[PDB]
Amino acid sequence: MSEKKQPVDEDNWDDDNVEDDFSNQLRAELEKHGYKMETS
Amino acid sequence: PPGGGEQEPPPPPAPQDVEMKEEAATGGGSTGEADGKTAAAAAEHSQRELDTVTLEDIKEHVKQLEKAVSGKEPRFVLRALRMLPSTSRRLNHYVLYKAVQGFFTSNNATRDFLLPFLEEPMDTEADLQFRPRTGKAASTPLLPEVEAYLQLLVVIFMMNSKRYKEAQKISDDLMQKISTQNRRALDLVAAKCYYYHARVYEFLDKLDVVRSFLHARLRTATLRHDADGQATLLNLLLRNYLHYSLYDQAEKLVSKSVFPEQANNNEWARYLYYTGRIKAIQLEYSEARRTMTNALRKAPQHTAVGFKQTVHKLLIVVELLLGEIPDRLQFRQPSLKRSLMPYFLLTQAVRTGNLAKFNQVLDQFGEKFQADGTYTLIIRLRHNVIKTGVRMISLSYSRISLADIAQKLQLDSPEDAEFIVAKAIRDGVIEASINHEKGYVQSKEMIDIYSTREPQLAFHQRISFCLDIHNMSVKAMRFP
Amino acid sequence: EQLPESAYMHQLLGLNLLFLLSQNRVAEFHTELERLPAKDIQTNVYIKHPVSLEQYLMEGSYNKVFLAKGNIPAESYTFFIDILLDTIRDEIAGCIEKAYEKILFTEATRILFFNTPKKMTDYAKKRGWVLGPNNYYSFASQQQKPEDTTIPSTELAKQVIEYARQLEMIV
Amino acid sequence: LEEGKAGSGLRQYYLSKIEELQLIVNDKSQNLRRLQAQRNE
Amino acid sequence: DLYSRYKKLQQELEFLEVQEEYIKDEQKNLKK
Amino acid sequence: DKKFHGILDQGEGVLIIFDEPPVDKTYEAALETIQNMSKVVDSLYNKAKKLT
Amino acid sequence: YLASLIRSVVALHNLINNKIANRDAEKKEG
Amino acid sequence: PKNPDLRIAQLRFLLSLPEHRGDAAVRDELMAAVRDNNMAPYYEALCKSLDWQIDVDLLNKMKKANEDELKRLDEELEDAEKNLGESEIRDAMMAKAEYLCRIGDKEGALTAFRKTYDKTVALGHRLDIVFYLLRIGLFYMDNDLITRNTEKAKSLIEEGGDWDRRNRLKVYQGLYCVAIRDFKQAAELFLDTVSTFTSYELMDYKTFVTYTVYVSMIALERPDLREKVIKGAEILEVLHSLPAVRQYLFSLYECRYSVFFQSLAVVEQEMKKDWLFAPHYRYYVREMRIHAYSQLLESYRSLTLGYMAEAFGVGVEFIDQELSRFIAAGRLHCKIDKVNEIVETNRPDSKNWQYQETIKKGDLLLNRVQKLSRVINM
Repeated sequence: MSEKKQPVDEDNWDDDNVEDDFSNQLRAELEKHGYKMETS
Repeated sequence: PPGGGEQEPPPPPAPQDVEMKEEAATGGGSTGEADGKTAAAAAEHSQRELDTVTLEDIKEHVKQLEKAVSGKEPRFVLRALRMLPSTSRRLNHYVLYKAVQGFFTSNNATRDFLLPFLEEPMDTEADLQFRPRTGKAASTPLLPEVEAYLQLLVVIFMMNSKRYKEAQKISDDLMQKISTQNRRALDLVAAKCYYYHARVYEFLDKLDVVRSFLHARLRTATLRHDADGQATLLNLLLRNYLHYSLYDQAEKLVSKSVFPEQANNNEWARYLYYTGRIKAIQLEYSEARRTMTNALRKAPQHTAVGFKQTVHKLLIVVELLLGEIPDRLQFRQPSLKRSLMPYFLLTQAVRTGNLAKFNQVLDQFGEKFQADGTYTLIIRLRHNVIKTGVRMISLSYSRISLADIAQKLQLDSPEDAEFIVAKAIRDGVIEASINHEKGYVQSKEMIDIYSTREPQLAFHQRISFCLDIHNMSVKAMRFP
Repeated sequence: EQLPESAYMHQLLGLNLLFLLSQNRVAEFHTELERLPAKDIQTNVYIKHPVSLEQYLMEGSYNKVFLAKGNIPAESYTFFIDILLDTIRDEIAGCIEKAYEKILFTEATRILFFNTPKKMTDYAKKRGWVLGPNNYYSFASQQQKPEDTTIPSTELAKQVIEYARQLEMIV
Repeated sequence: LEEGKAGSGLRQYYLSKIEELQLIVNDKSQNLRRLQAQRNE
Repeated sequence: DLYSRYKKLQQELEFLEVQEEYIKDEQKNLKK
Repeated sequence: DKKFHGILDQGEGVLIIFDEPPVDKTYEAALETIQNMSKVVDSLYNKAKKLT
Repeated sequence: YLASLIRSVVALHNLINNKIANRDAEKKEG
Repeated sequence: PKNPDLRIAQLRFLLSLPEHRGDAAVRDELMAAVRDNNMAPYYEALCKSLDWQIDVDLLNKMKKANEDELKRLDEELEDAEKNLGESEIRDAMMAKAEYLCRIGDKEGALTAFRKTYDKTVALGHRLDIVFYLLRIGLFYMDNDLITRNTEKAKSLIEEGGDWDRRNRLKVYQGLYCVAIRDFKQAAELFLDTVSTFTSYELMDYKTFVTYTVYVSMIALERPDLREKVIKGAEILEVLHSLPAVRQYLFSLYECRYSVFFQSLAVVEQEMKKDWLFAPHYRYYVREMRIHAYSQLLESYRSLTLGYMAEAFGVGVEFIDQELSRFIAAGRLHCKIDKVNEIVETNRPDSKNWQYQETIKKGDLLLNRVQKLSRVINM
């Protein structure tokens, strides 16, 4: 404005929530998905 | 030396053009606006005055120094002089100094020279009509002067400027009082100046007595004359009272009123931000979520700069305690992202059902939360993380074992497995029925009531809001 | 704010804080700690016990608090932790049901402590509720069985009354 | 006078507050009289 | 002087007060 | 193939048929909001032209 | 939903056309 | 006159994301930099890649020879504009002018485009200009100006009717729908299939086979999935050419759950290296999961996860947390009994999900119009 308080101090986002779920969980993932095969 | 020597002359006349005609056309226009119409107010040059103050506050302010245009501080504060027919000759004197600065070098007098200068409106004897024009001609050098921040010996001149402004305030309270109209143009200035009071007092000492003065002013506005002033005074109160314990929480309920009409526009919404943090301390989110969201949607268009981003920093806090939170990178700003990185990892681990993931973020990133004073949420948010985990596991599993559920949520023992669910049922978190023999926990999915109650409750907000859009459209449509 | 440091400054806030918690004041608790938020976490164990008590009150506890109620410095919190005792014990009875199908005898005796107290007999009165042999029951049933059938149809018509009124206010 | 010169400040404030309130009611009457001019058109 | 105008400024208050009833009634009959 | 509606069971060897045919009432609203997207988007051009 | 659908459209045509016909018509007169 | 620059966009995406490729990815890029005299495109890559050593005179004599080649046409126009004709001058300069801006940046192109838009009286060269906007829209990944001229070209095209350029645009909207996330519109616009065959602006046709088949496995339902590949003759041969891609289709219809990890493995490695899929690939991973889980859980009303270990080899807790997170997302509701190793279906989703889309989109829409409503005024 700049008056008063402030001088004192589809889209891809909806799916980017789920991507954030993929970031902290199960990586992507390829390698682990391929490593779980020979474990048992 | 030749290059810079020839680059010194061009700059100073650029302000000496615009800044000379700026408050002469705005102040001199508001001079005739103050004699009549005077409806409301309006005084549209008061809004133009907001634009002009913000105009110099980017470029060029007042000074410096600069050893060129620093003579404008005594220039405009001299020569009222005195009555309107005598002011023509003085308006010409303002232009004679242009030839003085064009022929010889410009004279710089500031700092200790400002003491008689600020007392020259009292020496001229007098303006004599417009206290706000003298308050503007005295403040306009003083307001950007705070940008020096030299802190040595000129801050007591800012105290002398509050004293001289208090003289102009005694003249503001005694004179007029019947269709004042000088007060309504001065309430913007009493606002800005009181915010500059707290600005200067933040660099030295908090103001305990100036709040006695401020509250004298505050309560004395009601009922005699309050237009736009008290809405700002309440925010002055709230601003340092939110930083300084205590009781100020329930102080707002006895102040309201509201206070209507909401002014100035966004200036009211930020008030909703201050009271949003306040009402968050009472842990009521439903009242807090609306006041937070309204703050952001009621504030256009920026820039600047970071406070509009900080109000959003605290916006999603109450929603994180709610348990229902949208992903916050839709509001992501290139200047904001870099600031909330640690904070963003916080909400990232909050929405998850892992408790250890959440306890790591407080350890590593608590150092940033110390500066924001946001630890008030970090104790009460744990309740929401456990409630989130149990909600997930409730809908995602038909029948769950209480002993085997503790390993995933690091619940660590069988006994609290019963406790979380006990309060979950008590708060209506889960409808499942639990049998204690081994024990086990079974859950059931009930519906069909569903769209009976929930959509009609929303419709009550939807339709009322749509007819309000109709009323607000009719209001602005009938003006022509 | 410049005064000689008081050795009691720490827990004297925790006496009124634990009493305030016995009164169940949610808004005053958090605004009490608003004076020194970073200092109460880093030091003052006397204040770190009530905030751990709040952490344990969102659990809730019940049992974790019973493990922390054995060891308190305290001091003078004896008079307050007795009030905290009773105000928790009635909450065992309130929060166990609704809604649990059944709970075995000695299993509830593990939370009531003692051996064969008369508090569980007084609970057999207060709750009522049921007293069964070597077991207990939430009958009947879970409880009162809300339907609610034609009861909500009255307010379902009523809400639409004023809703149509809002349509007529446009008009 | 204290009765008075400053008590007539509240007294005449009733004039300015009635004229301000009436300036709102007169804005509500002006914008509504445009209705009658238009409906008569 | 002071009390004179004090009693002079509620006149248009009441005049426009009945003017509200005026405009409100007239537009309703004008719709018919 | 959707030409047949129901559900089976491997353990008990039980096929169960269930059907709730009509989808029309939602199509009503869904195909509306989908177009109202471009409605609001089209309003941003006028709202941007009047302001600046 | 249809209600709120057209409510915004009414406000659309009314506010857009009127605010333009207000300030842009007054600026040429004075 | 596009693929030499389009593959440069391919190599810039190949260099940008992975920092582990320091050899074959810079070599082919310099191989295309020494030719066509690309000047401005490699500055942005010079900041990220190495600064050498020396470029300087090697590319300075080439940009000065490009400016002599530029000034010889700029010196040909005023001798050409002395004489006069219809388009014979202004059209002679624009083609090489957009090639001269092909050397660098957007400038000479953006001026040449608005220049020639007032020249051509037909859509022939107009849409060619549009194609230039699309190729540059891929290089600078700027979707602003490619959504406009396309909308304007569809009106001049269908006034009206076309063959080659129409089926071309059908692929273009597929490239934009795959750049962003649109699964149904991409496969719908990909219905032309082999009718566009090999094209320079359509780059490799063999890879077009793969791109068009990767979208058909999501938004296309199983009856319609085999309806496109089995009934469509033109698409049946191209899949027979590549046994790896064909494996995924016929294994998907075969319902075998052992191969899906191995087949999606290859699909995921190709998803990473290829561009535009970086944002969208992580959604695809779970997409195919729920698409296999659909046909899986629809067959039996009661199922045990120990049976799923046989098809998955061997999931125990893996699919436990997996399916749990699919349920929490409202994706294919199914009730699983924990520690009892039982899964239940249900779900008669035609009740709640029928009515749930209304509230999900309604809230976002009306919250948009709330902001627009408070904008006016102030």
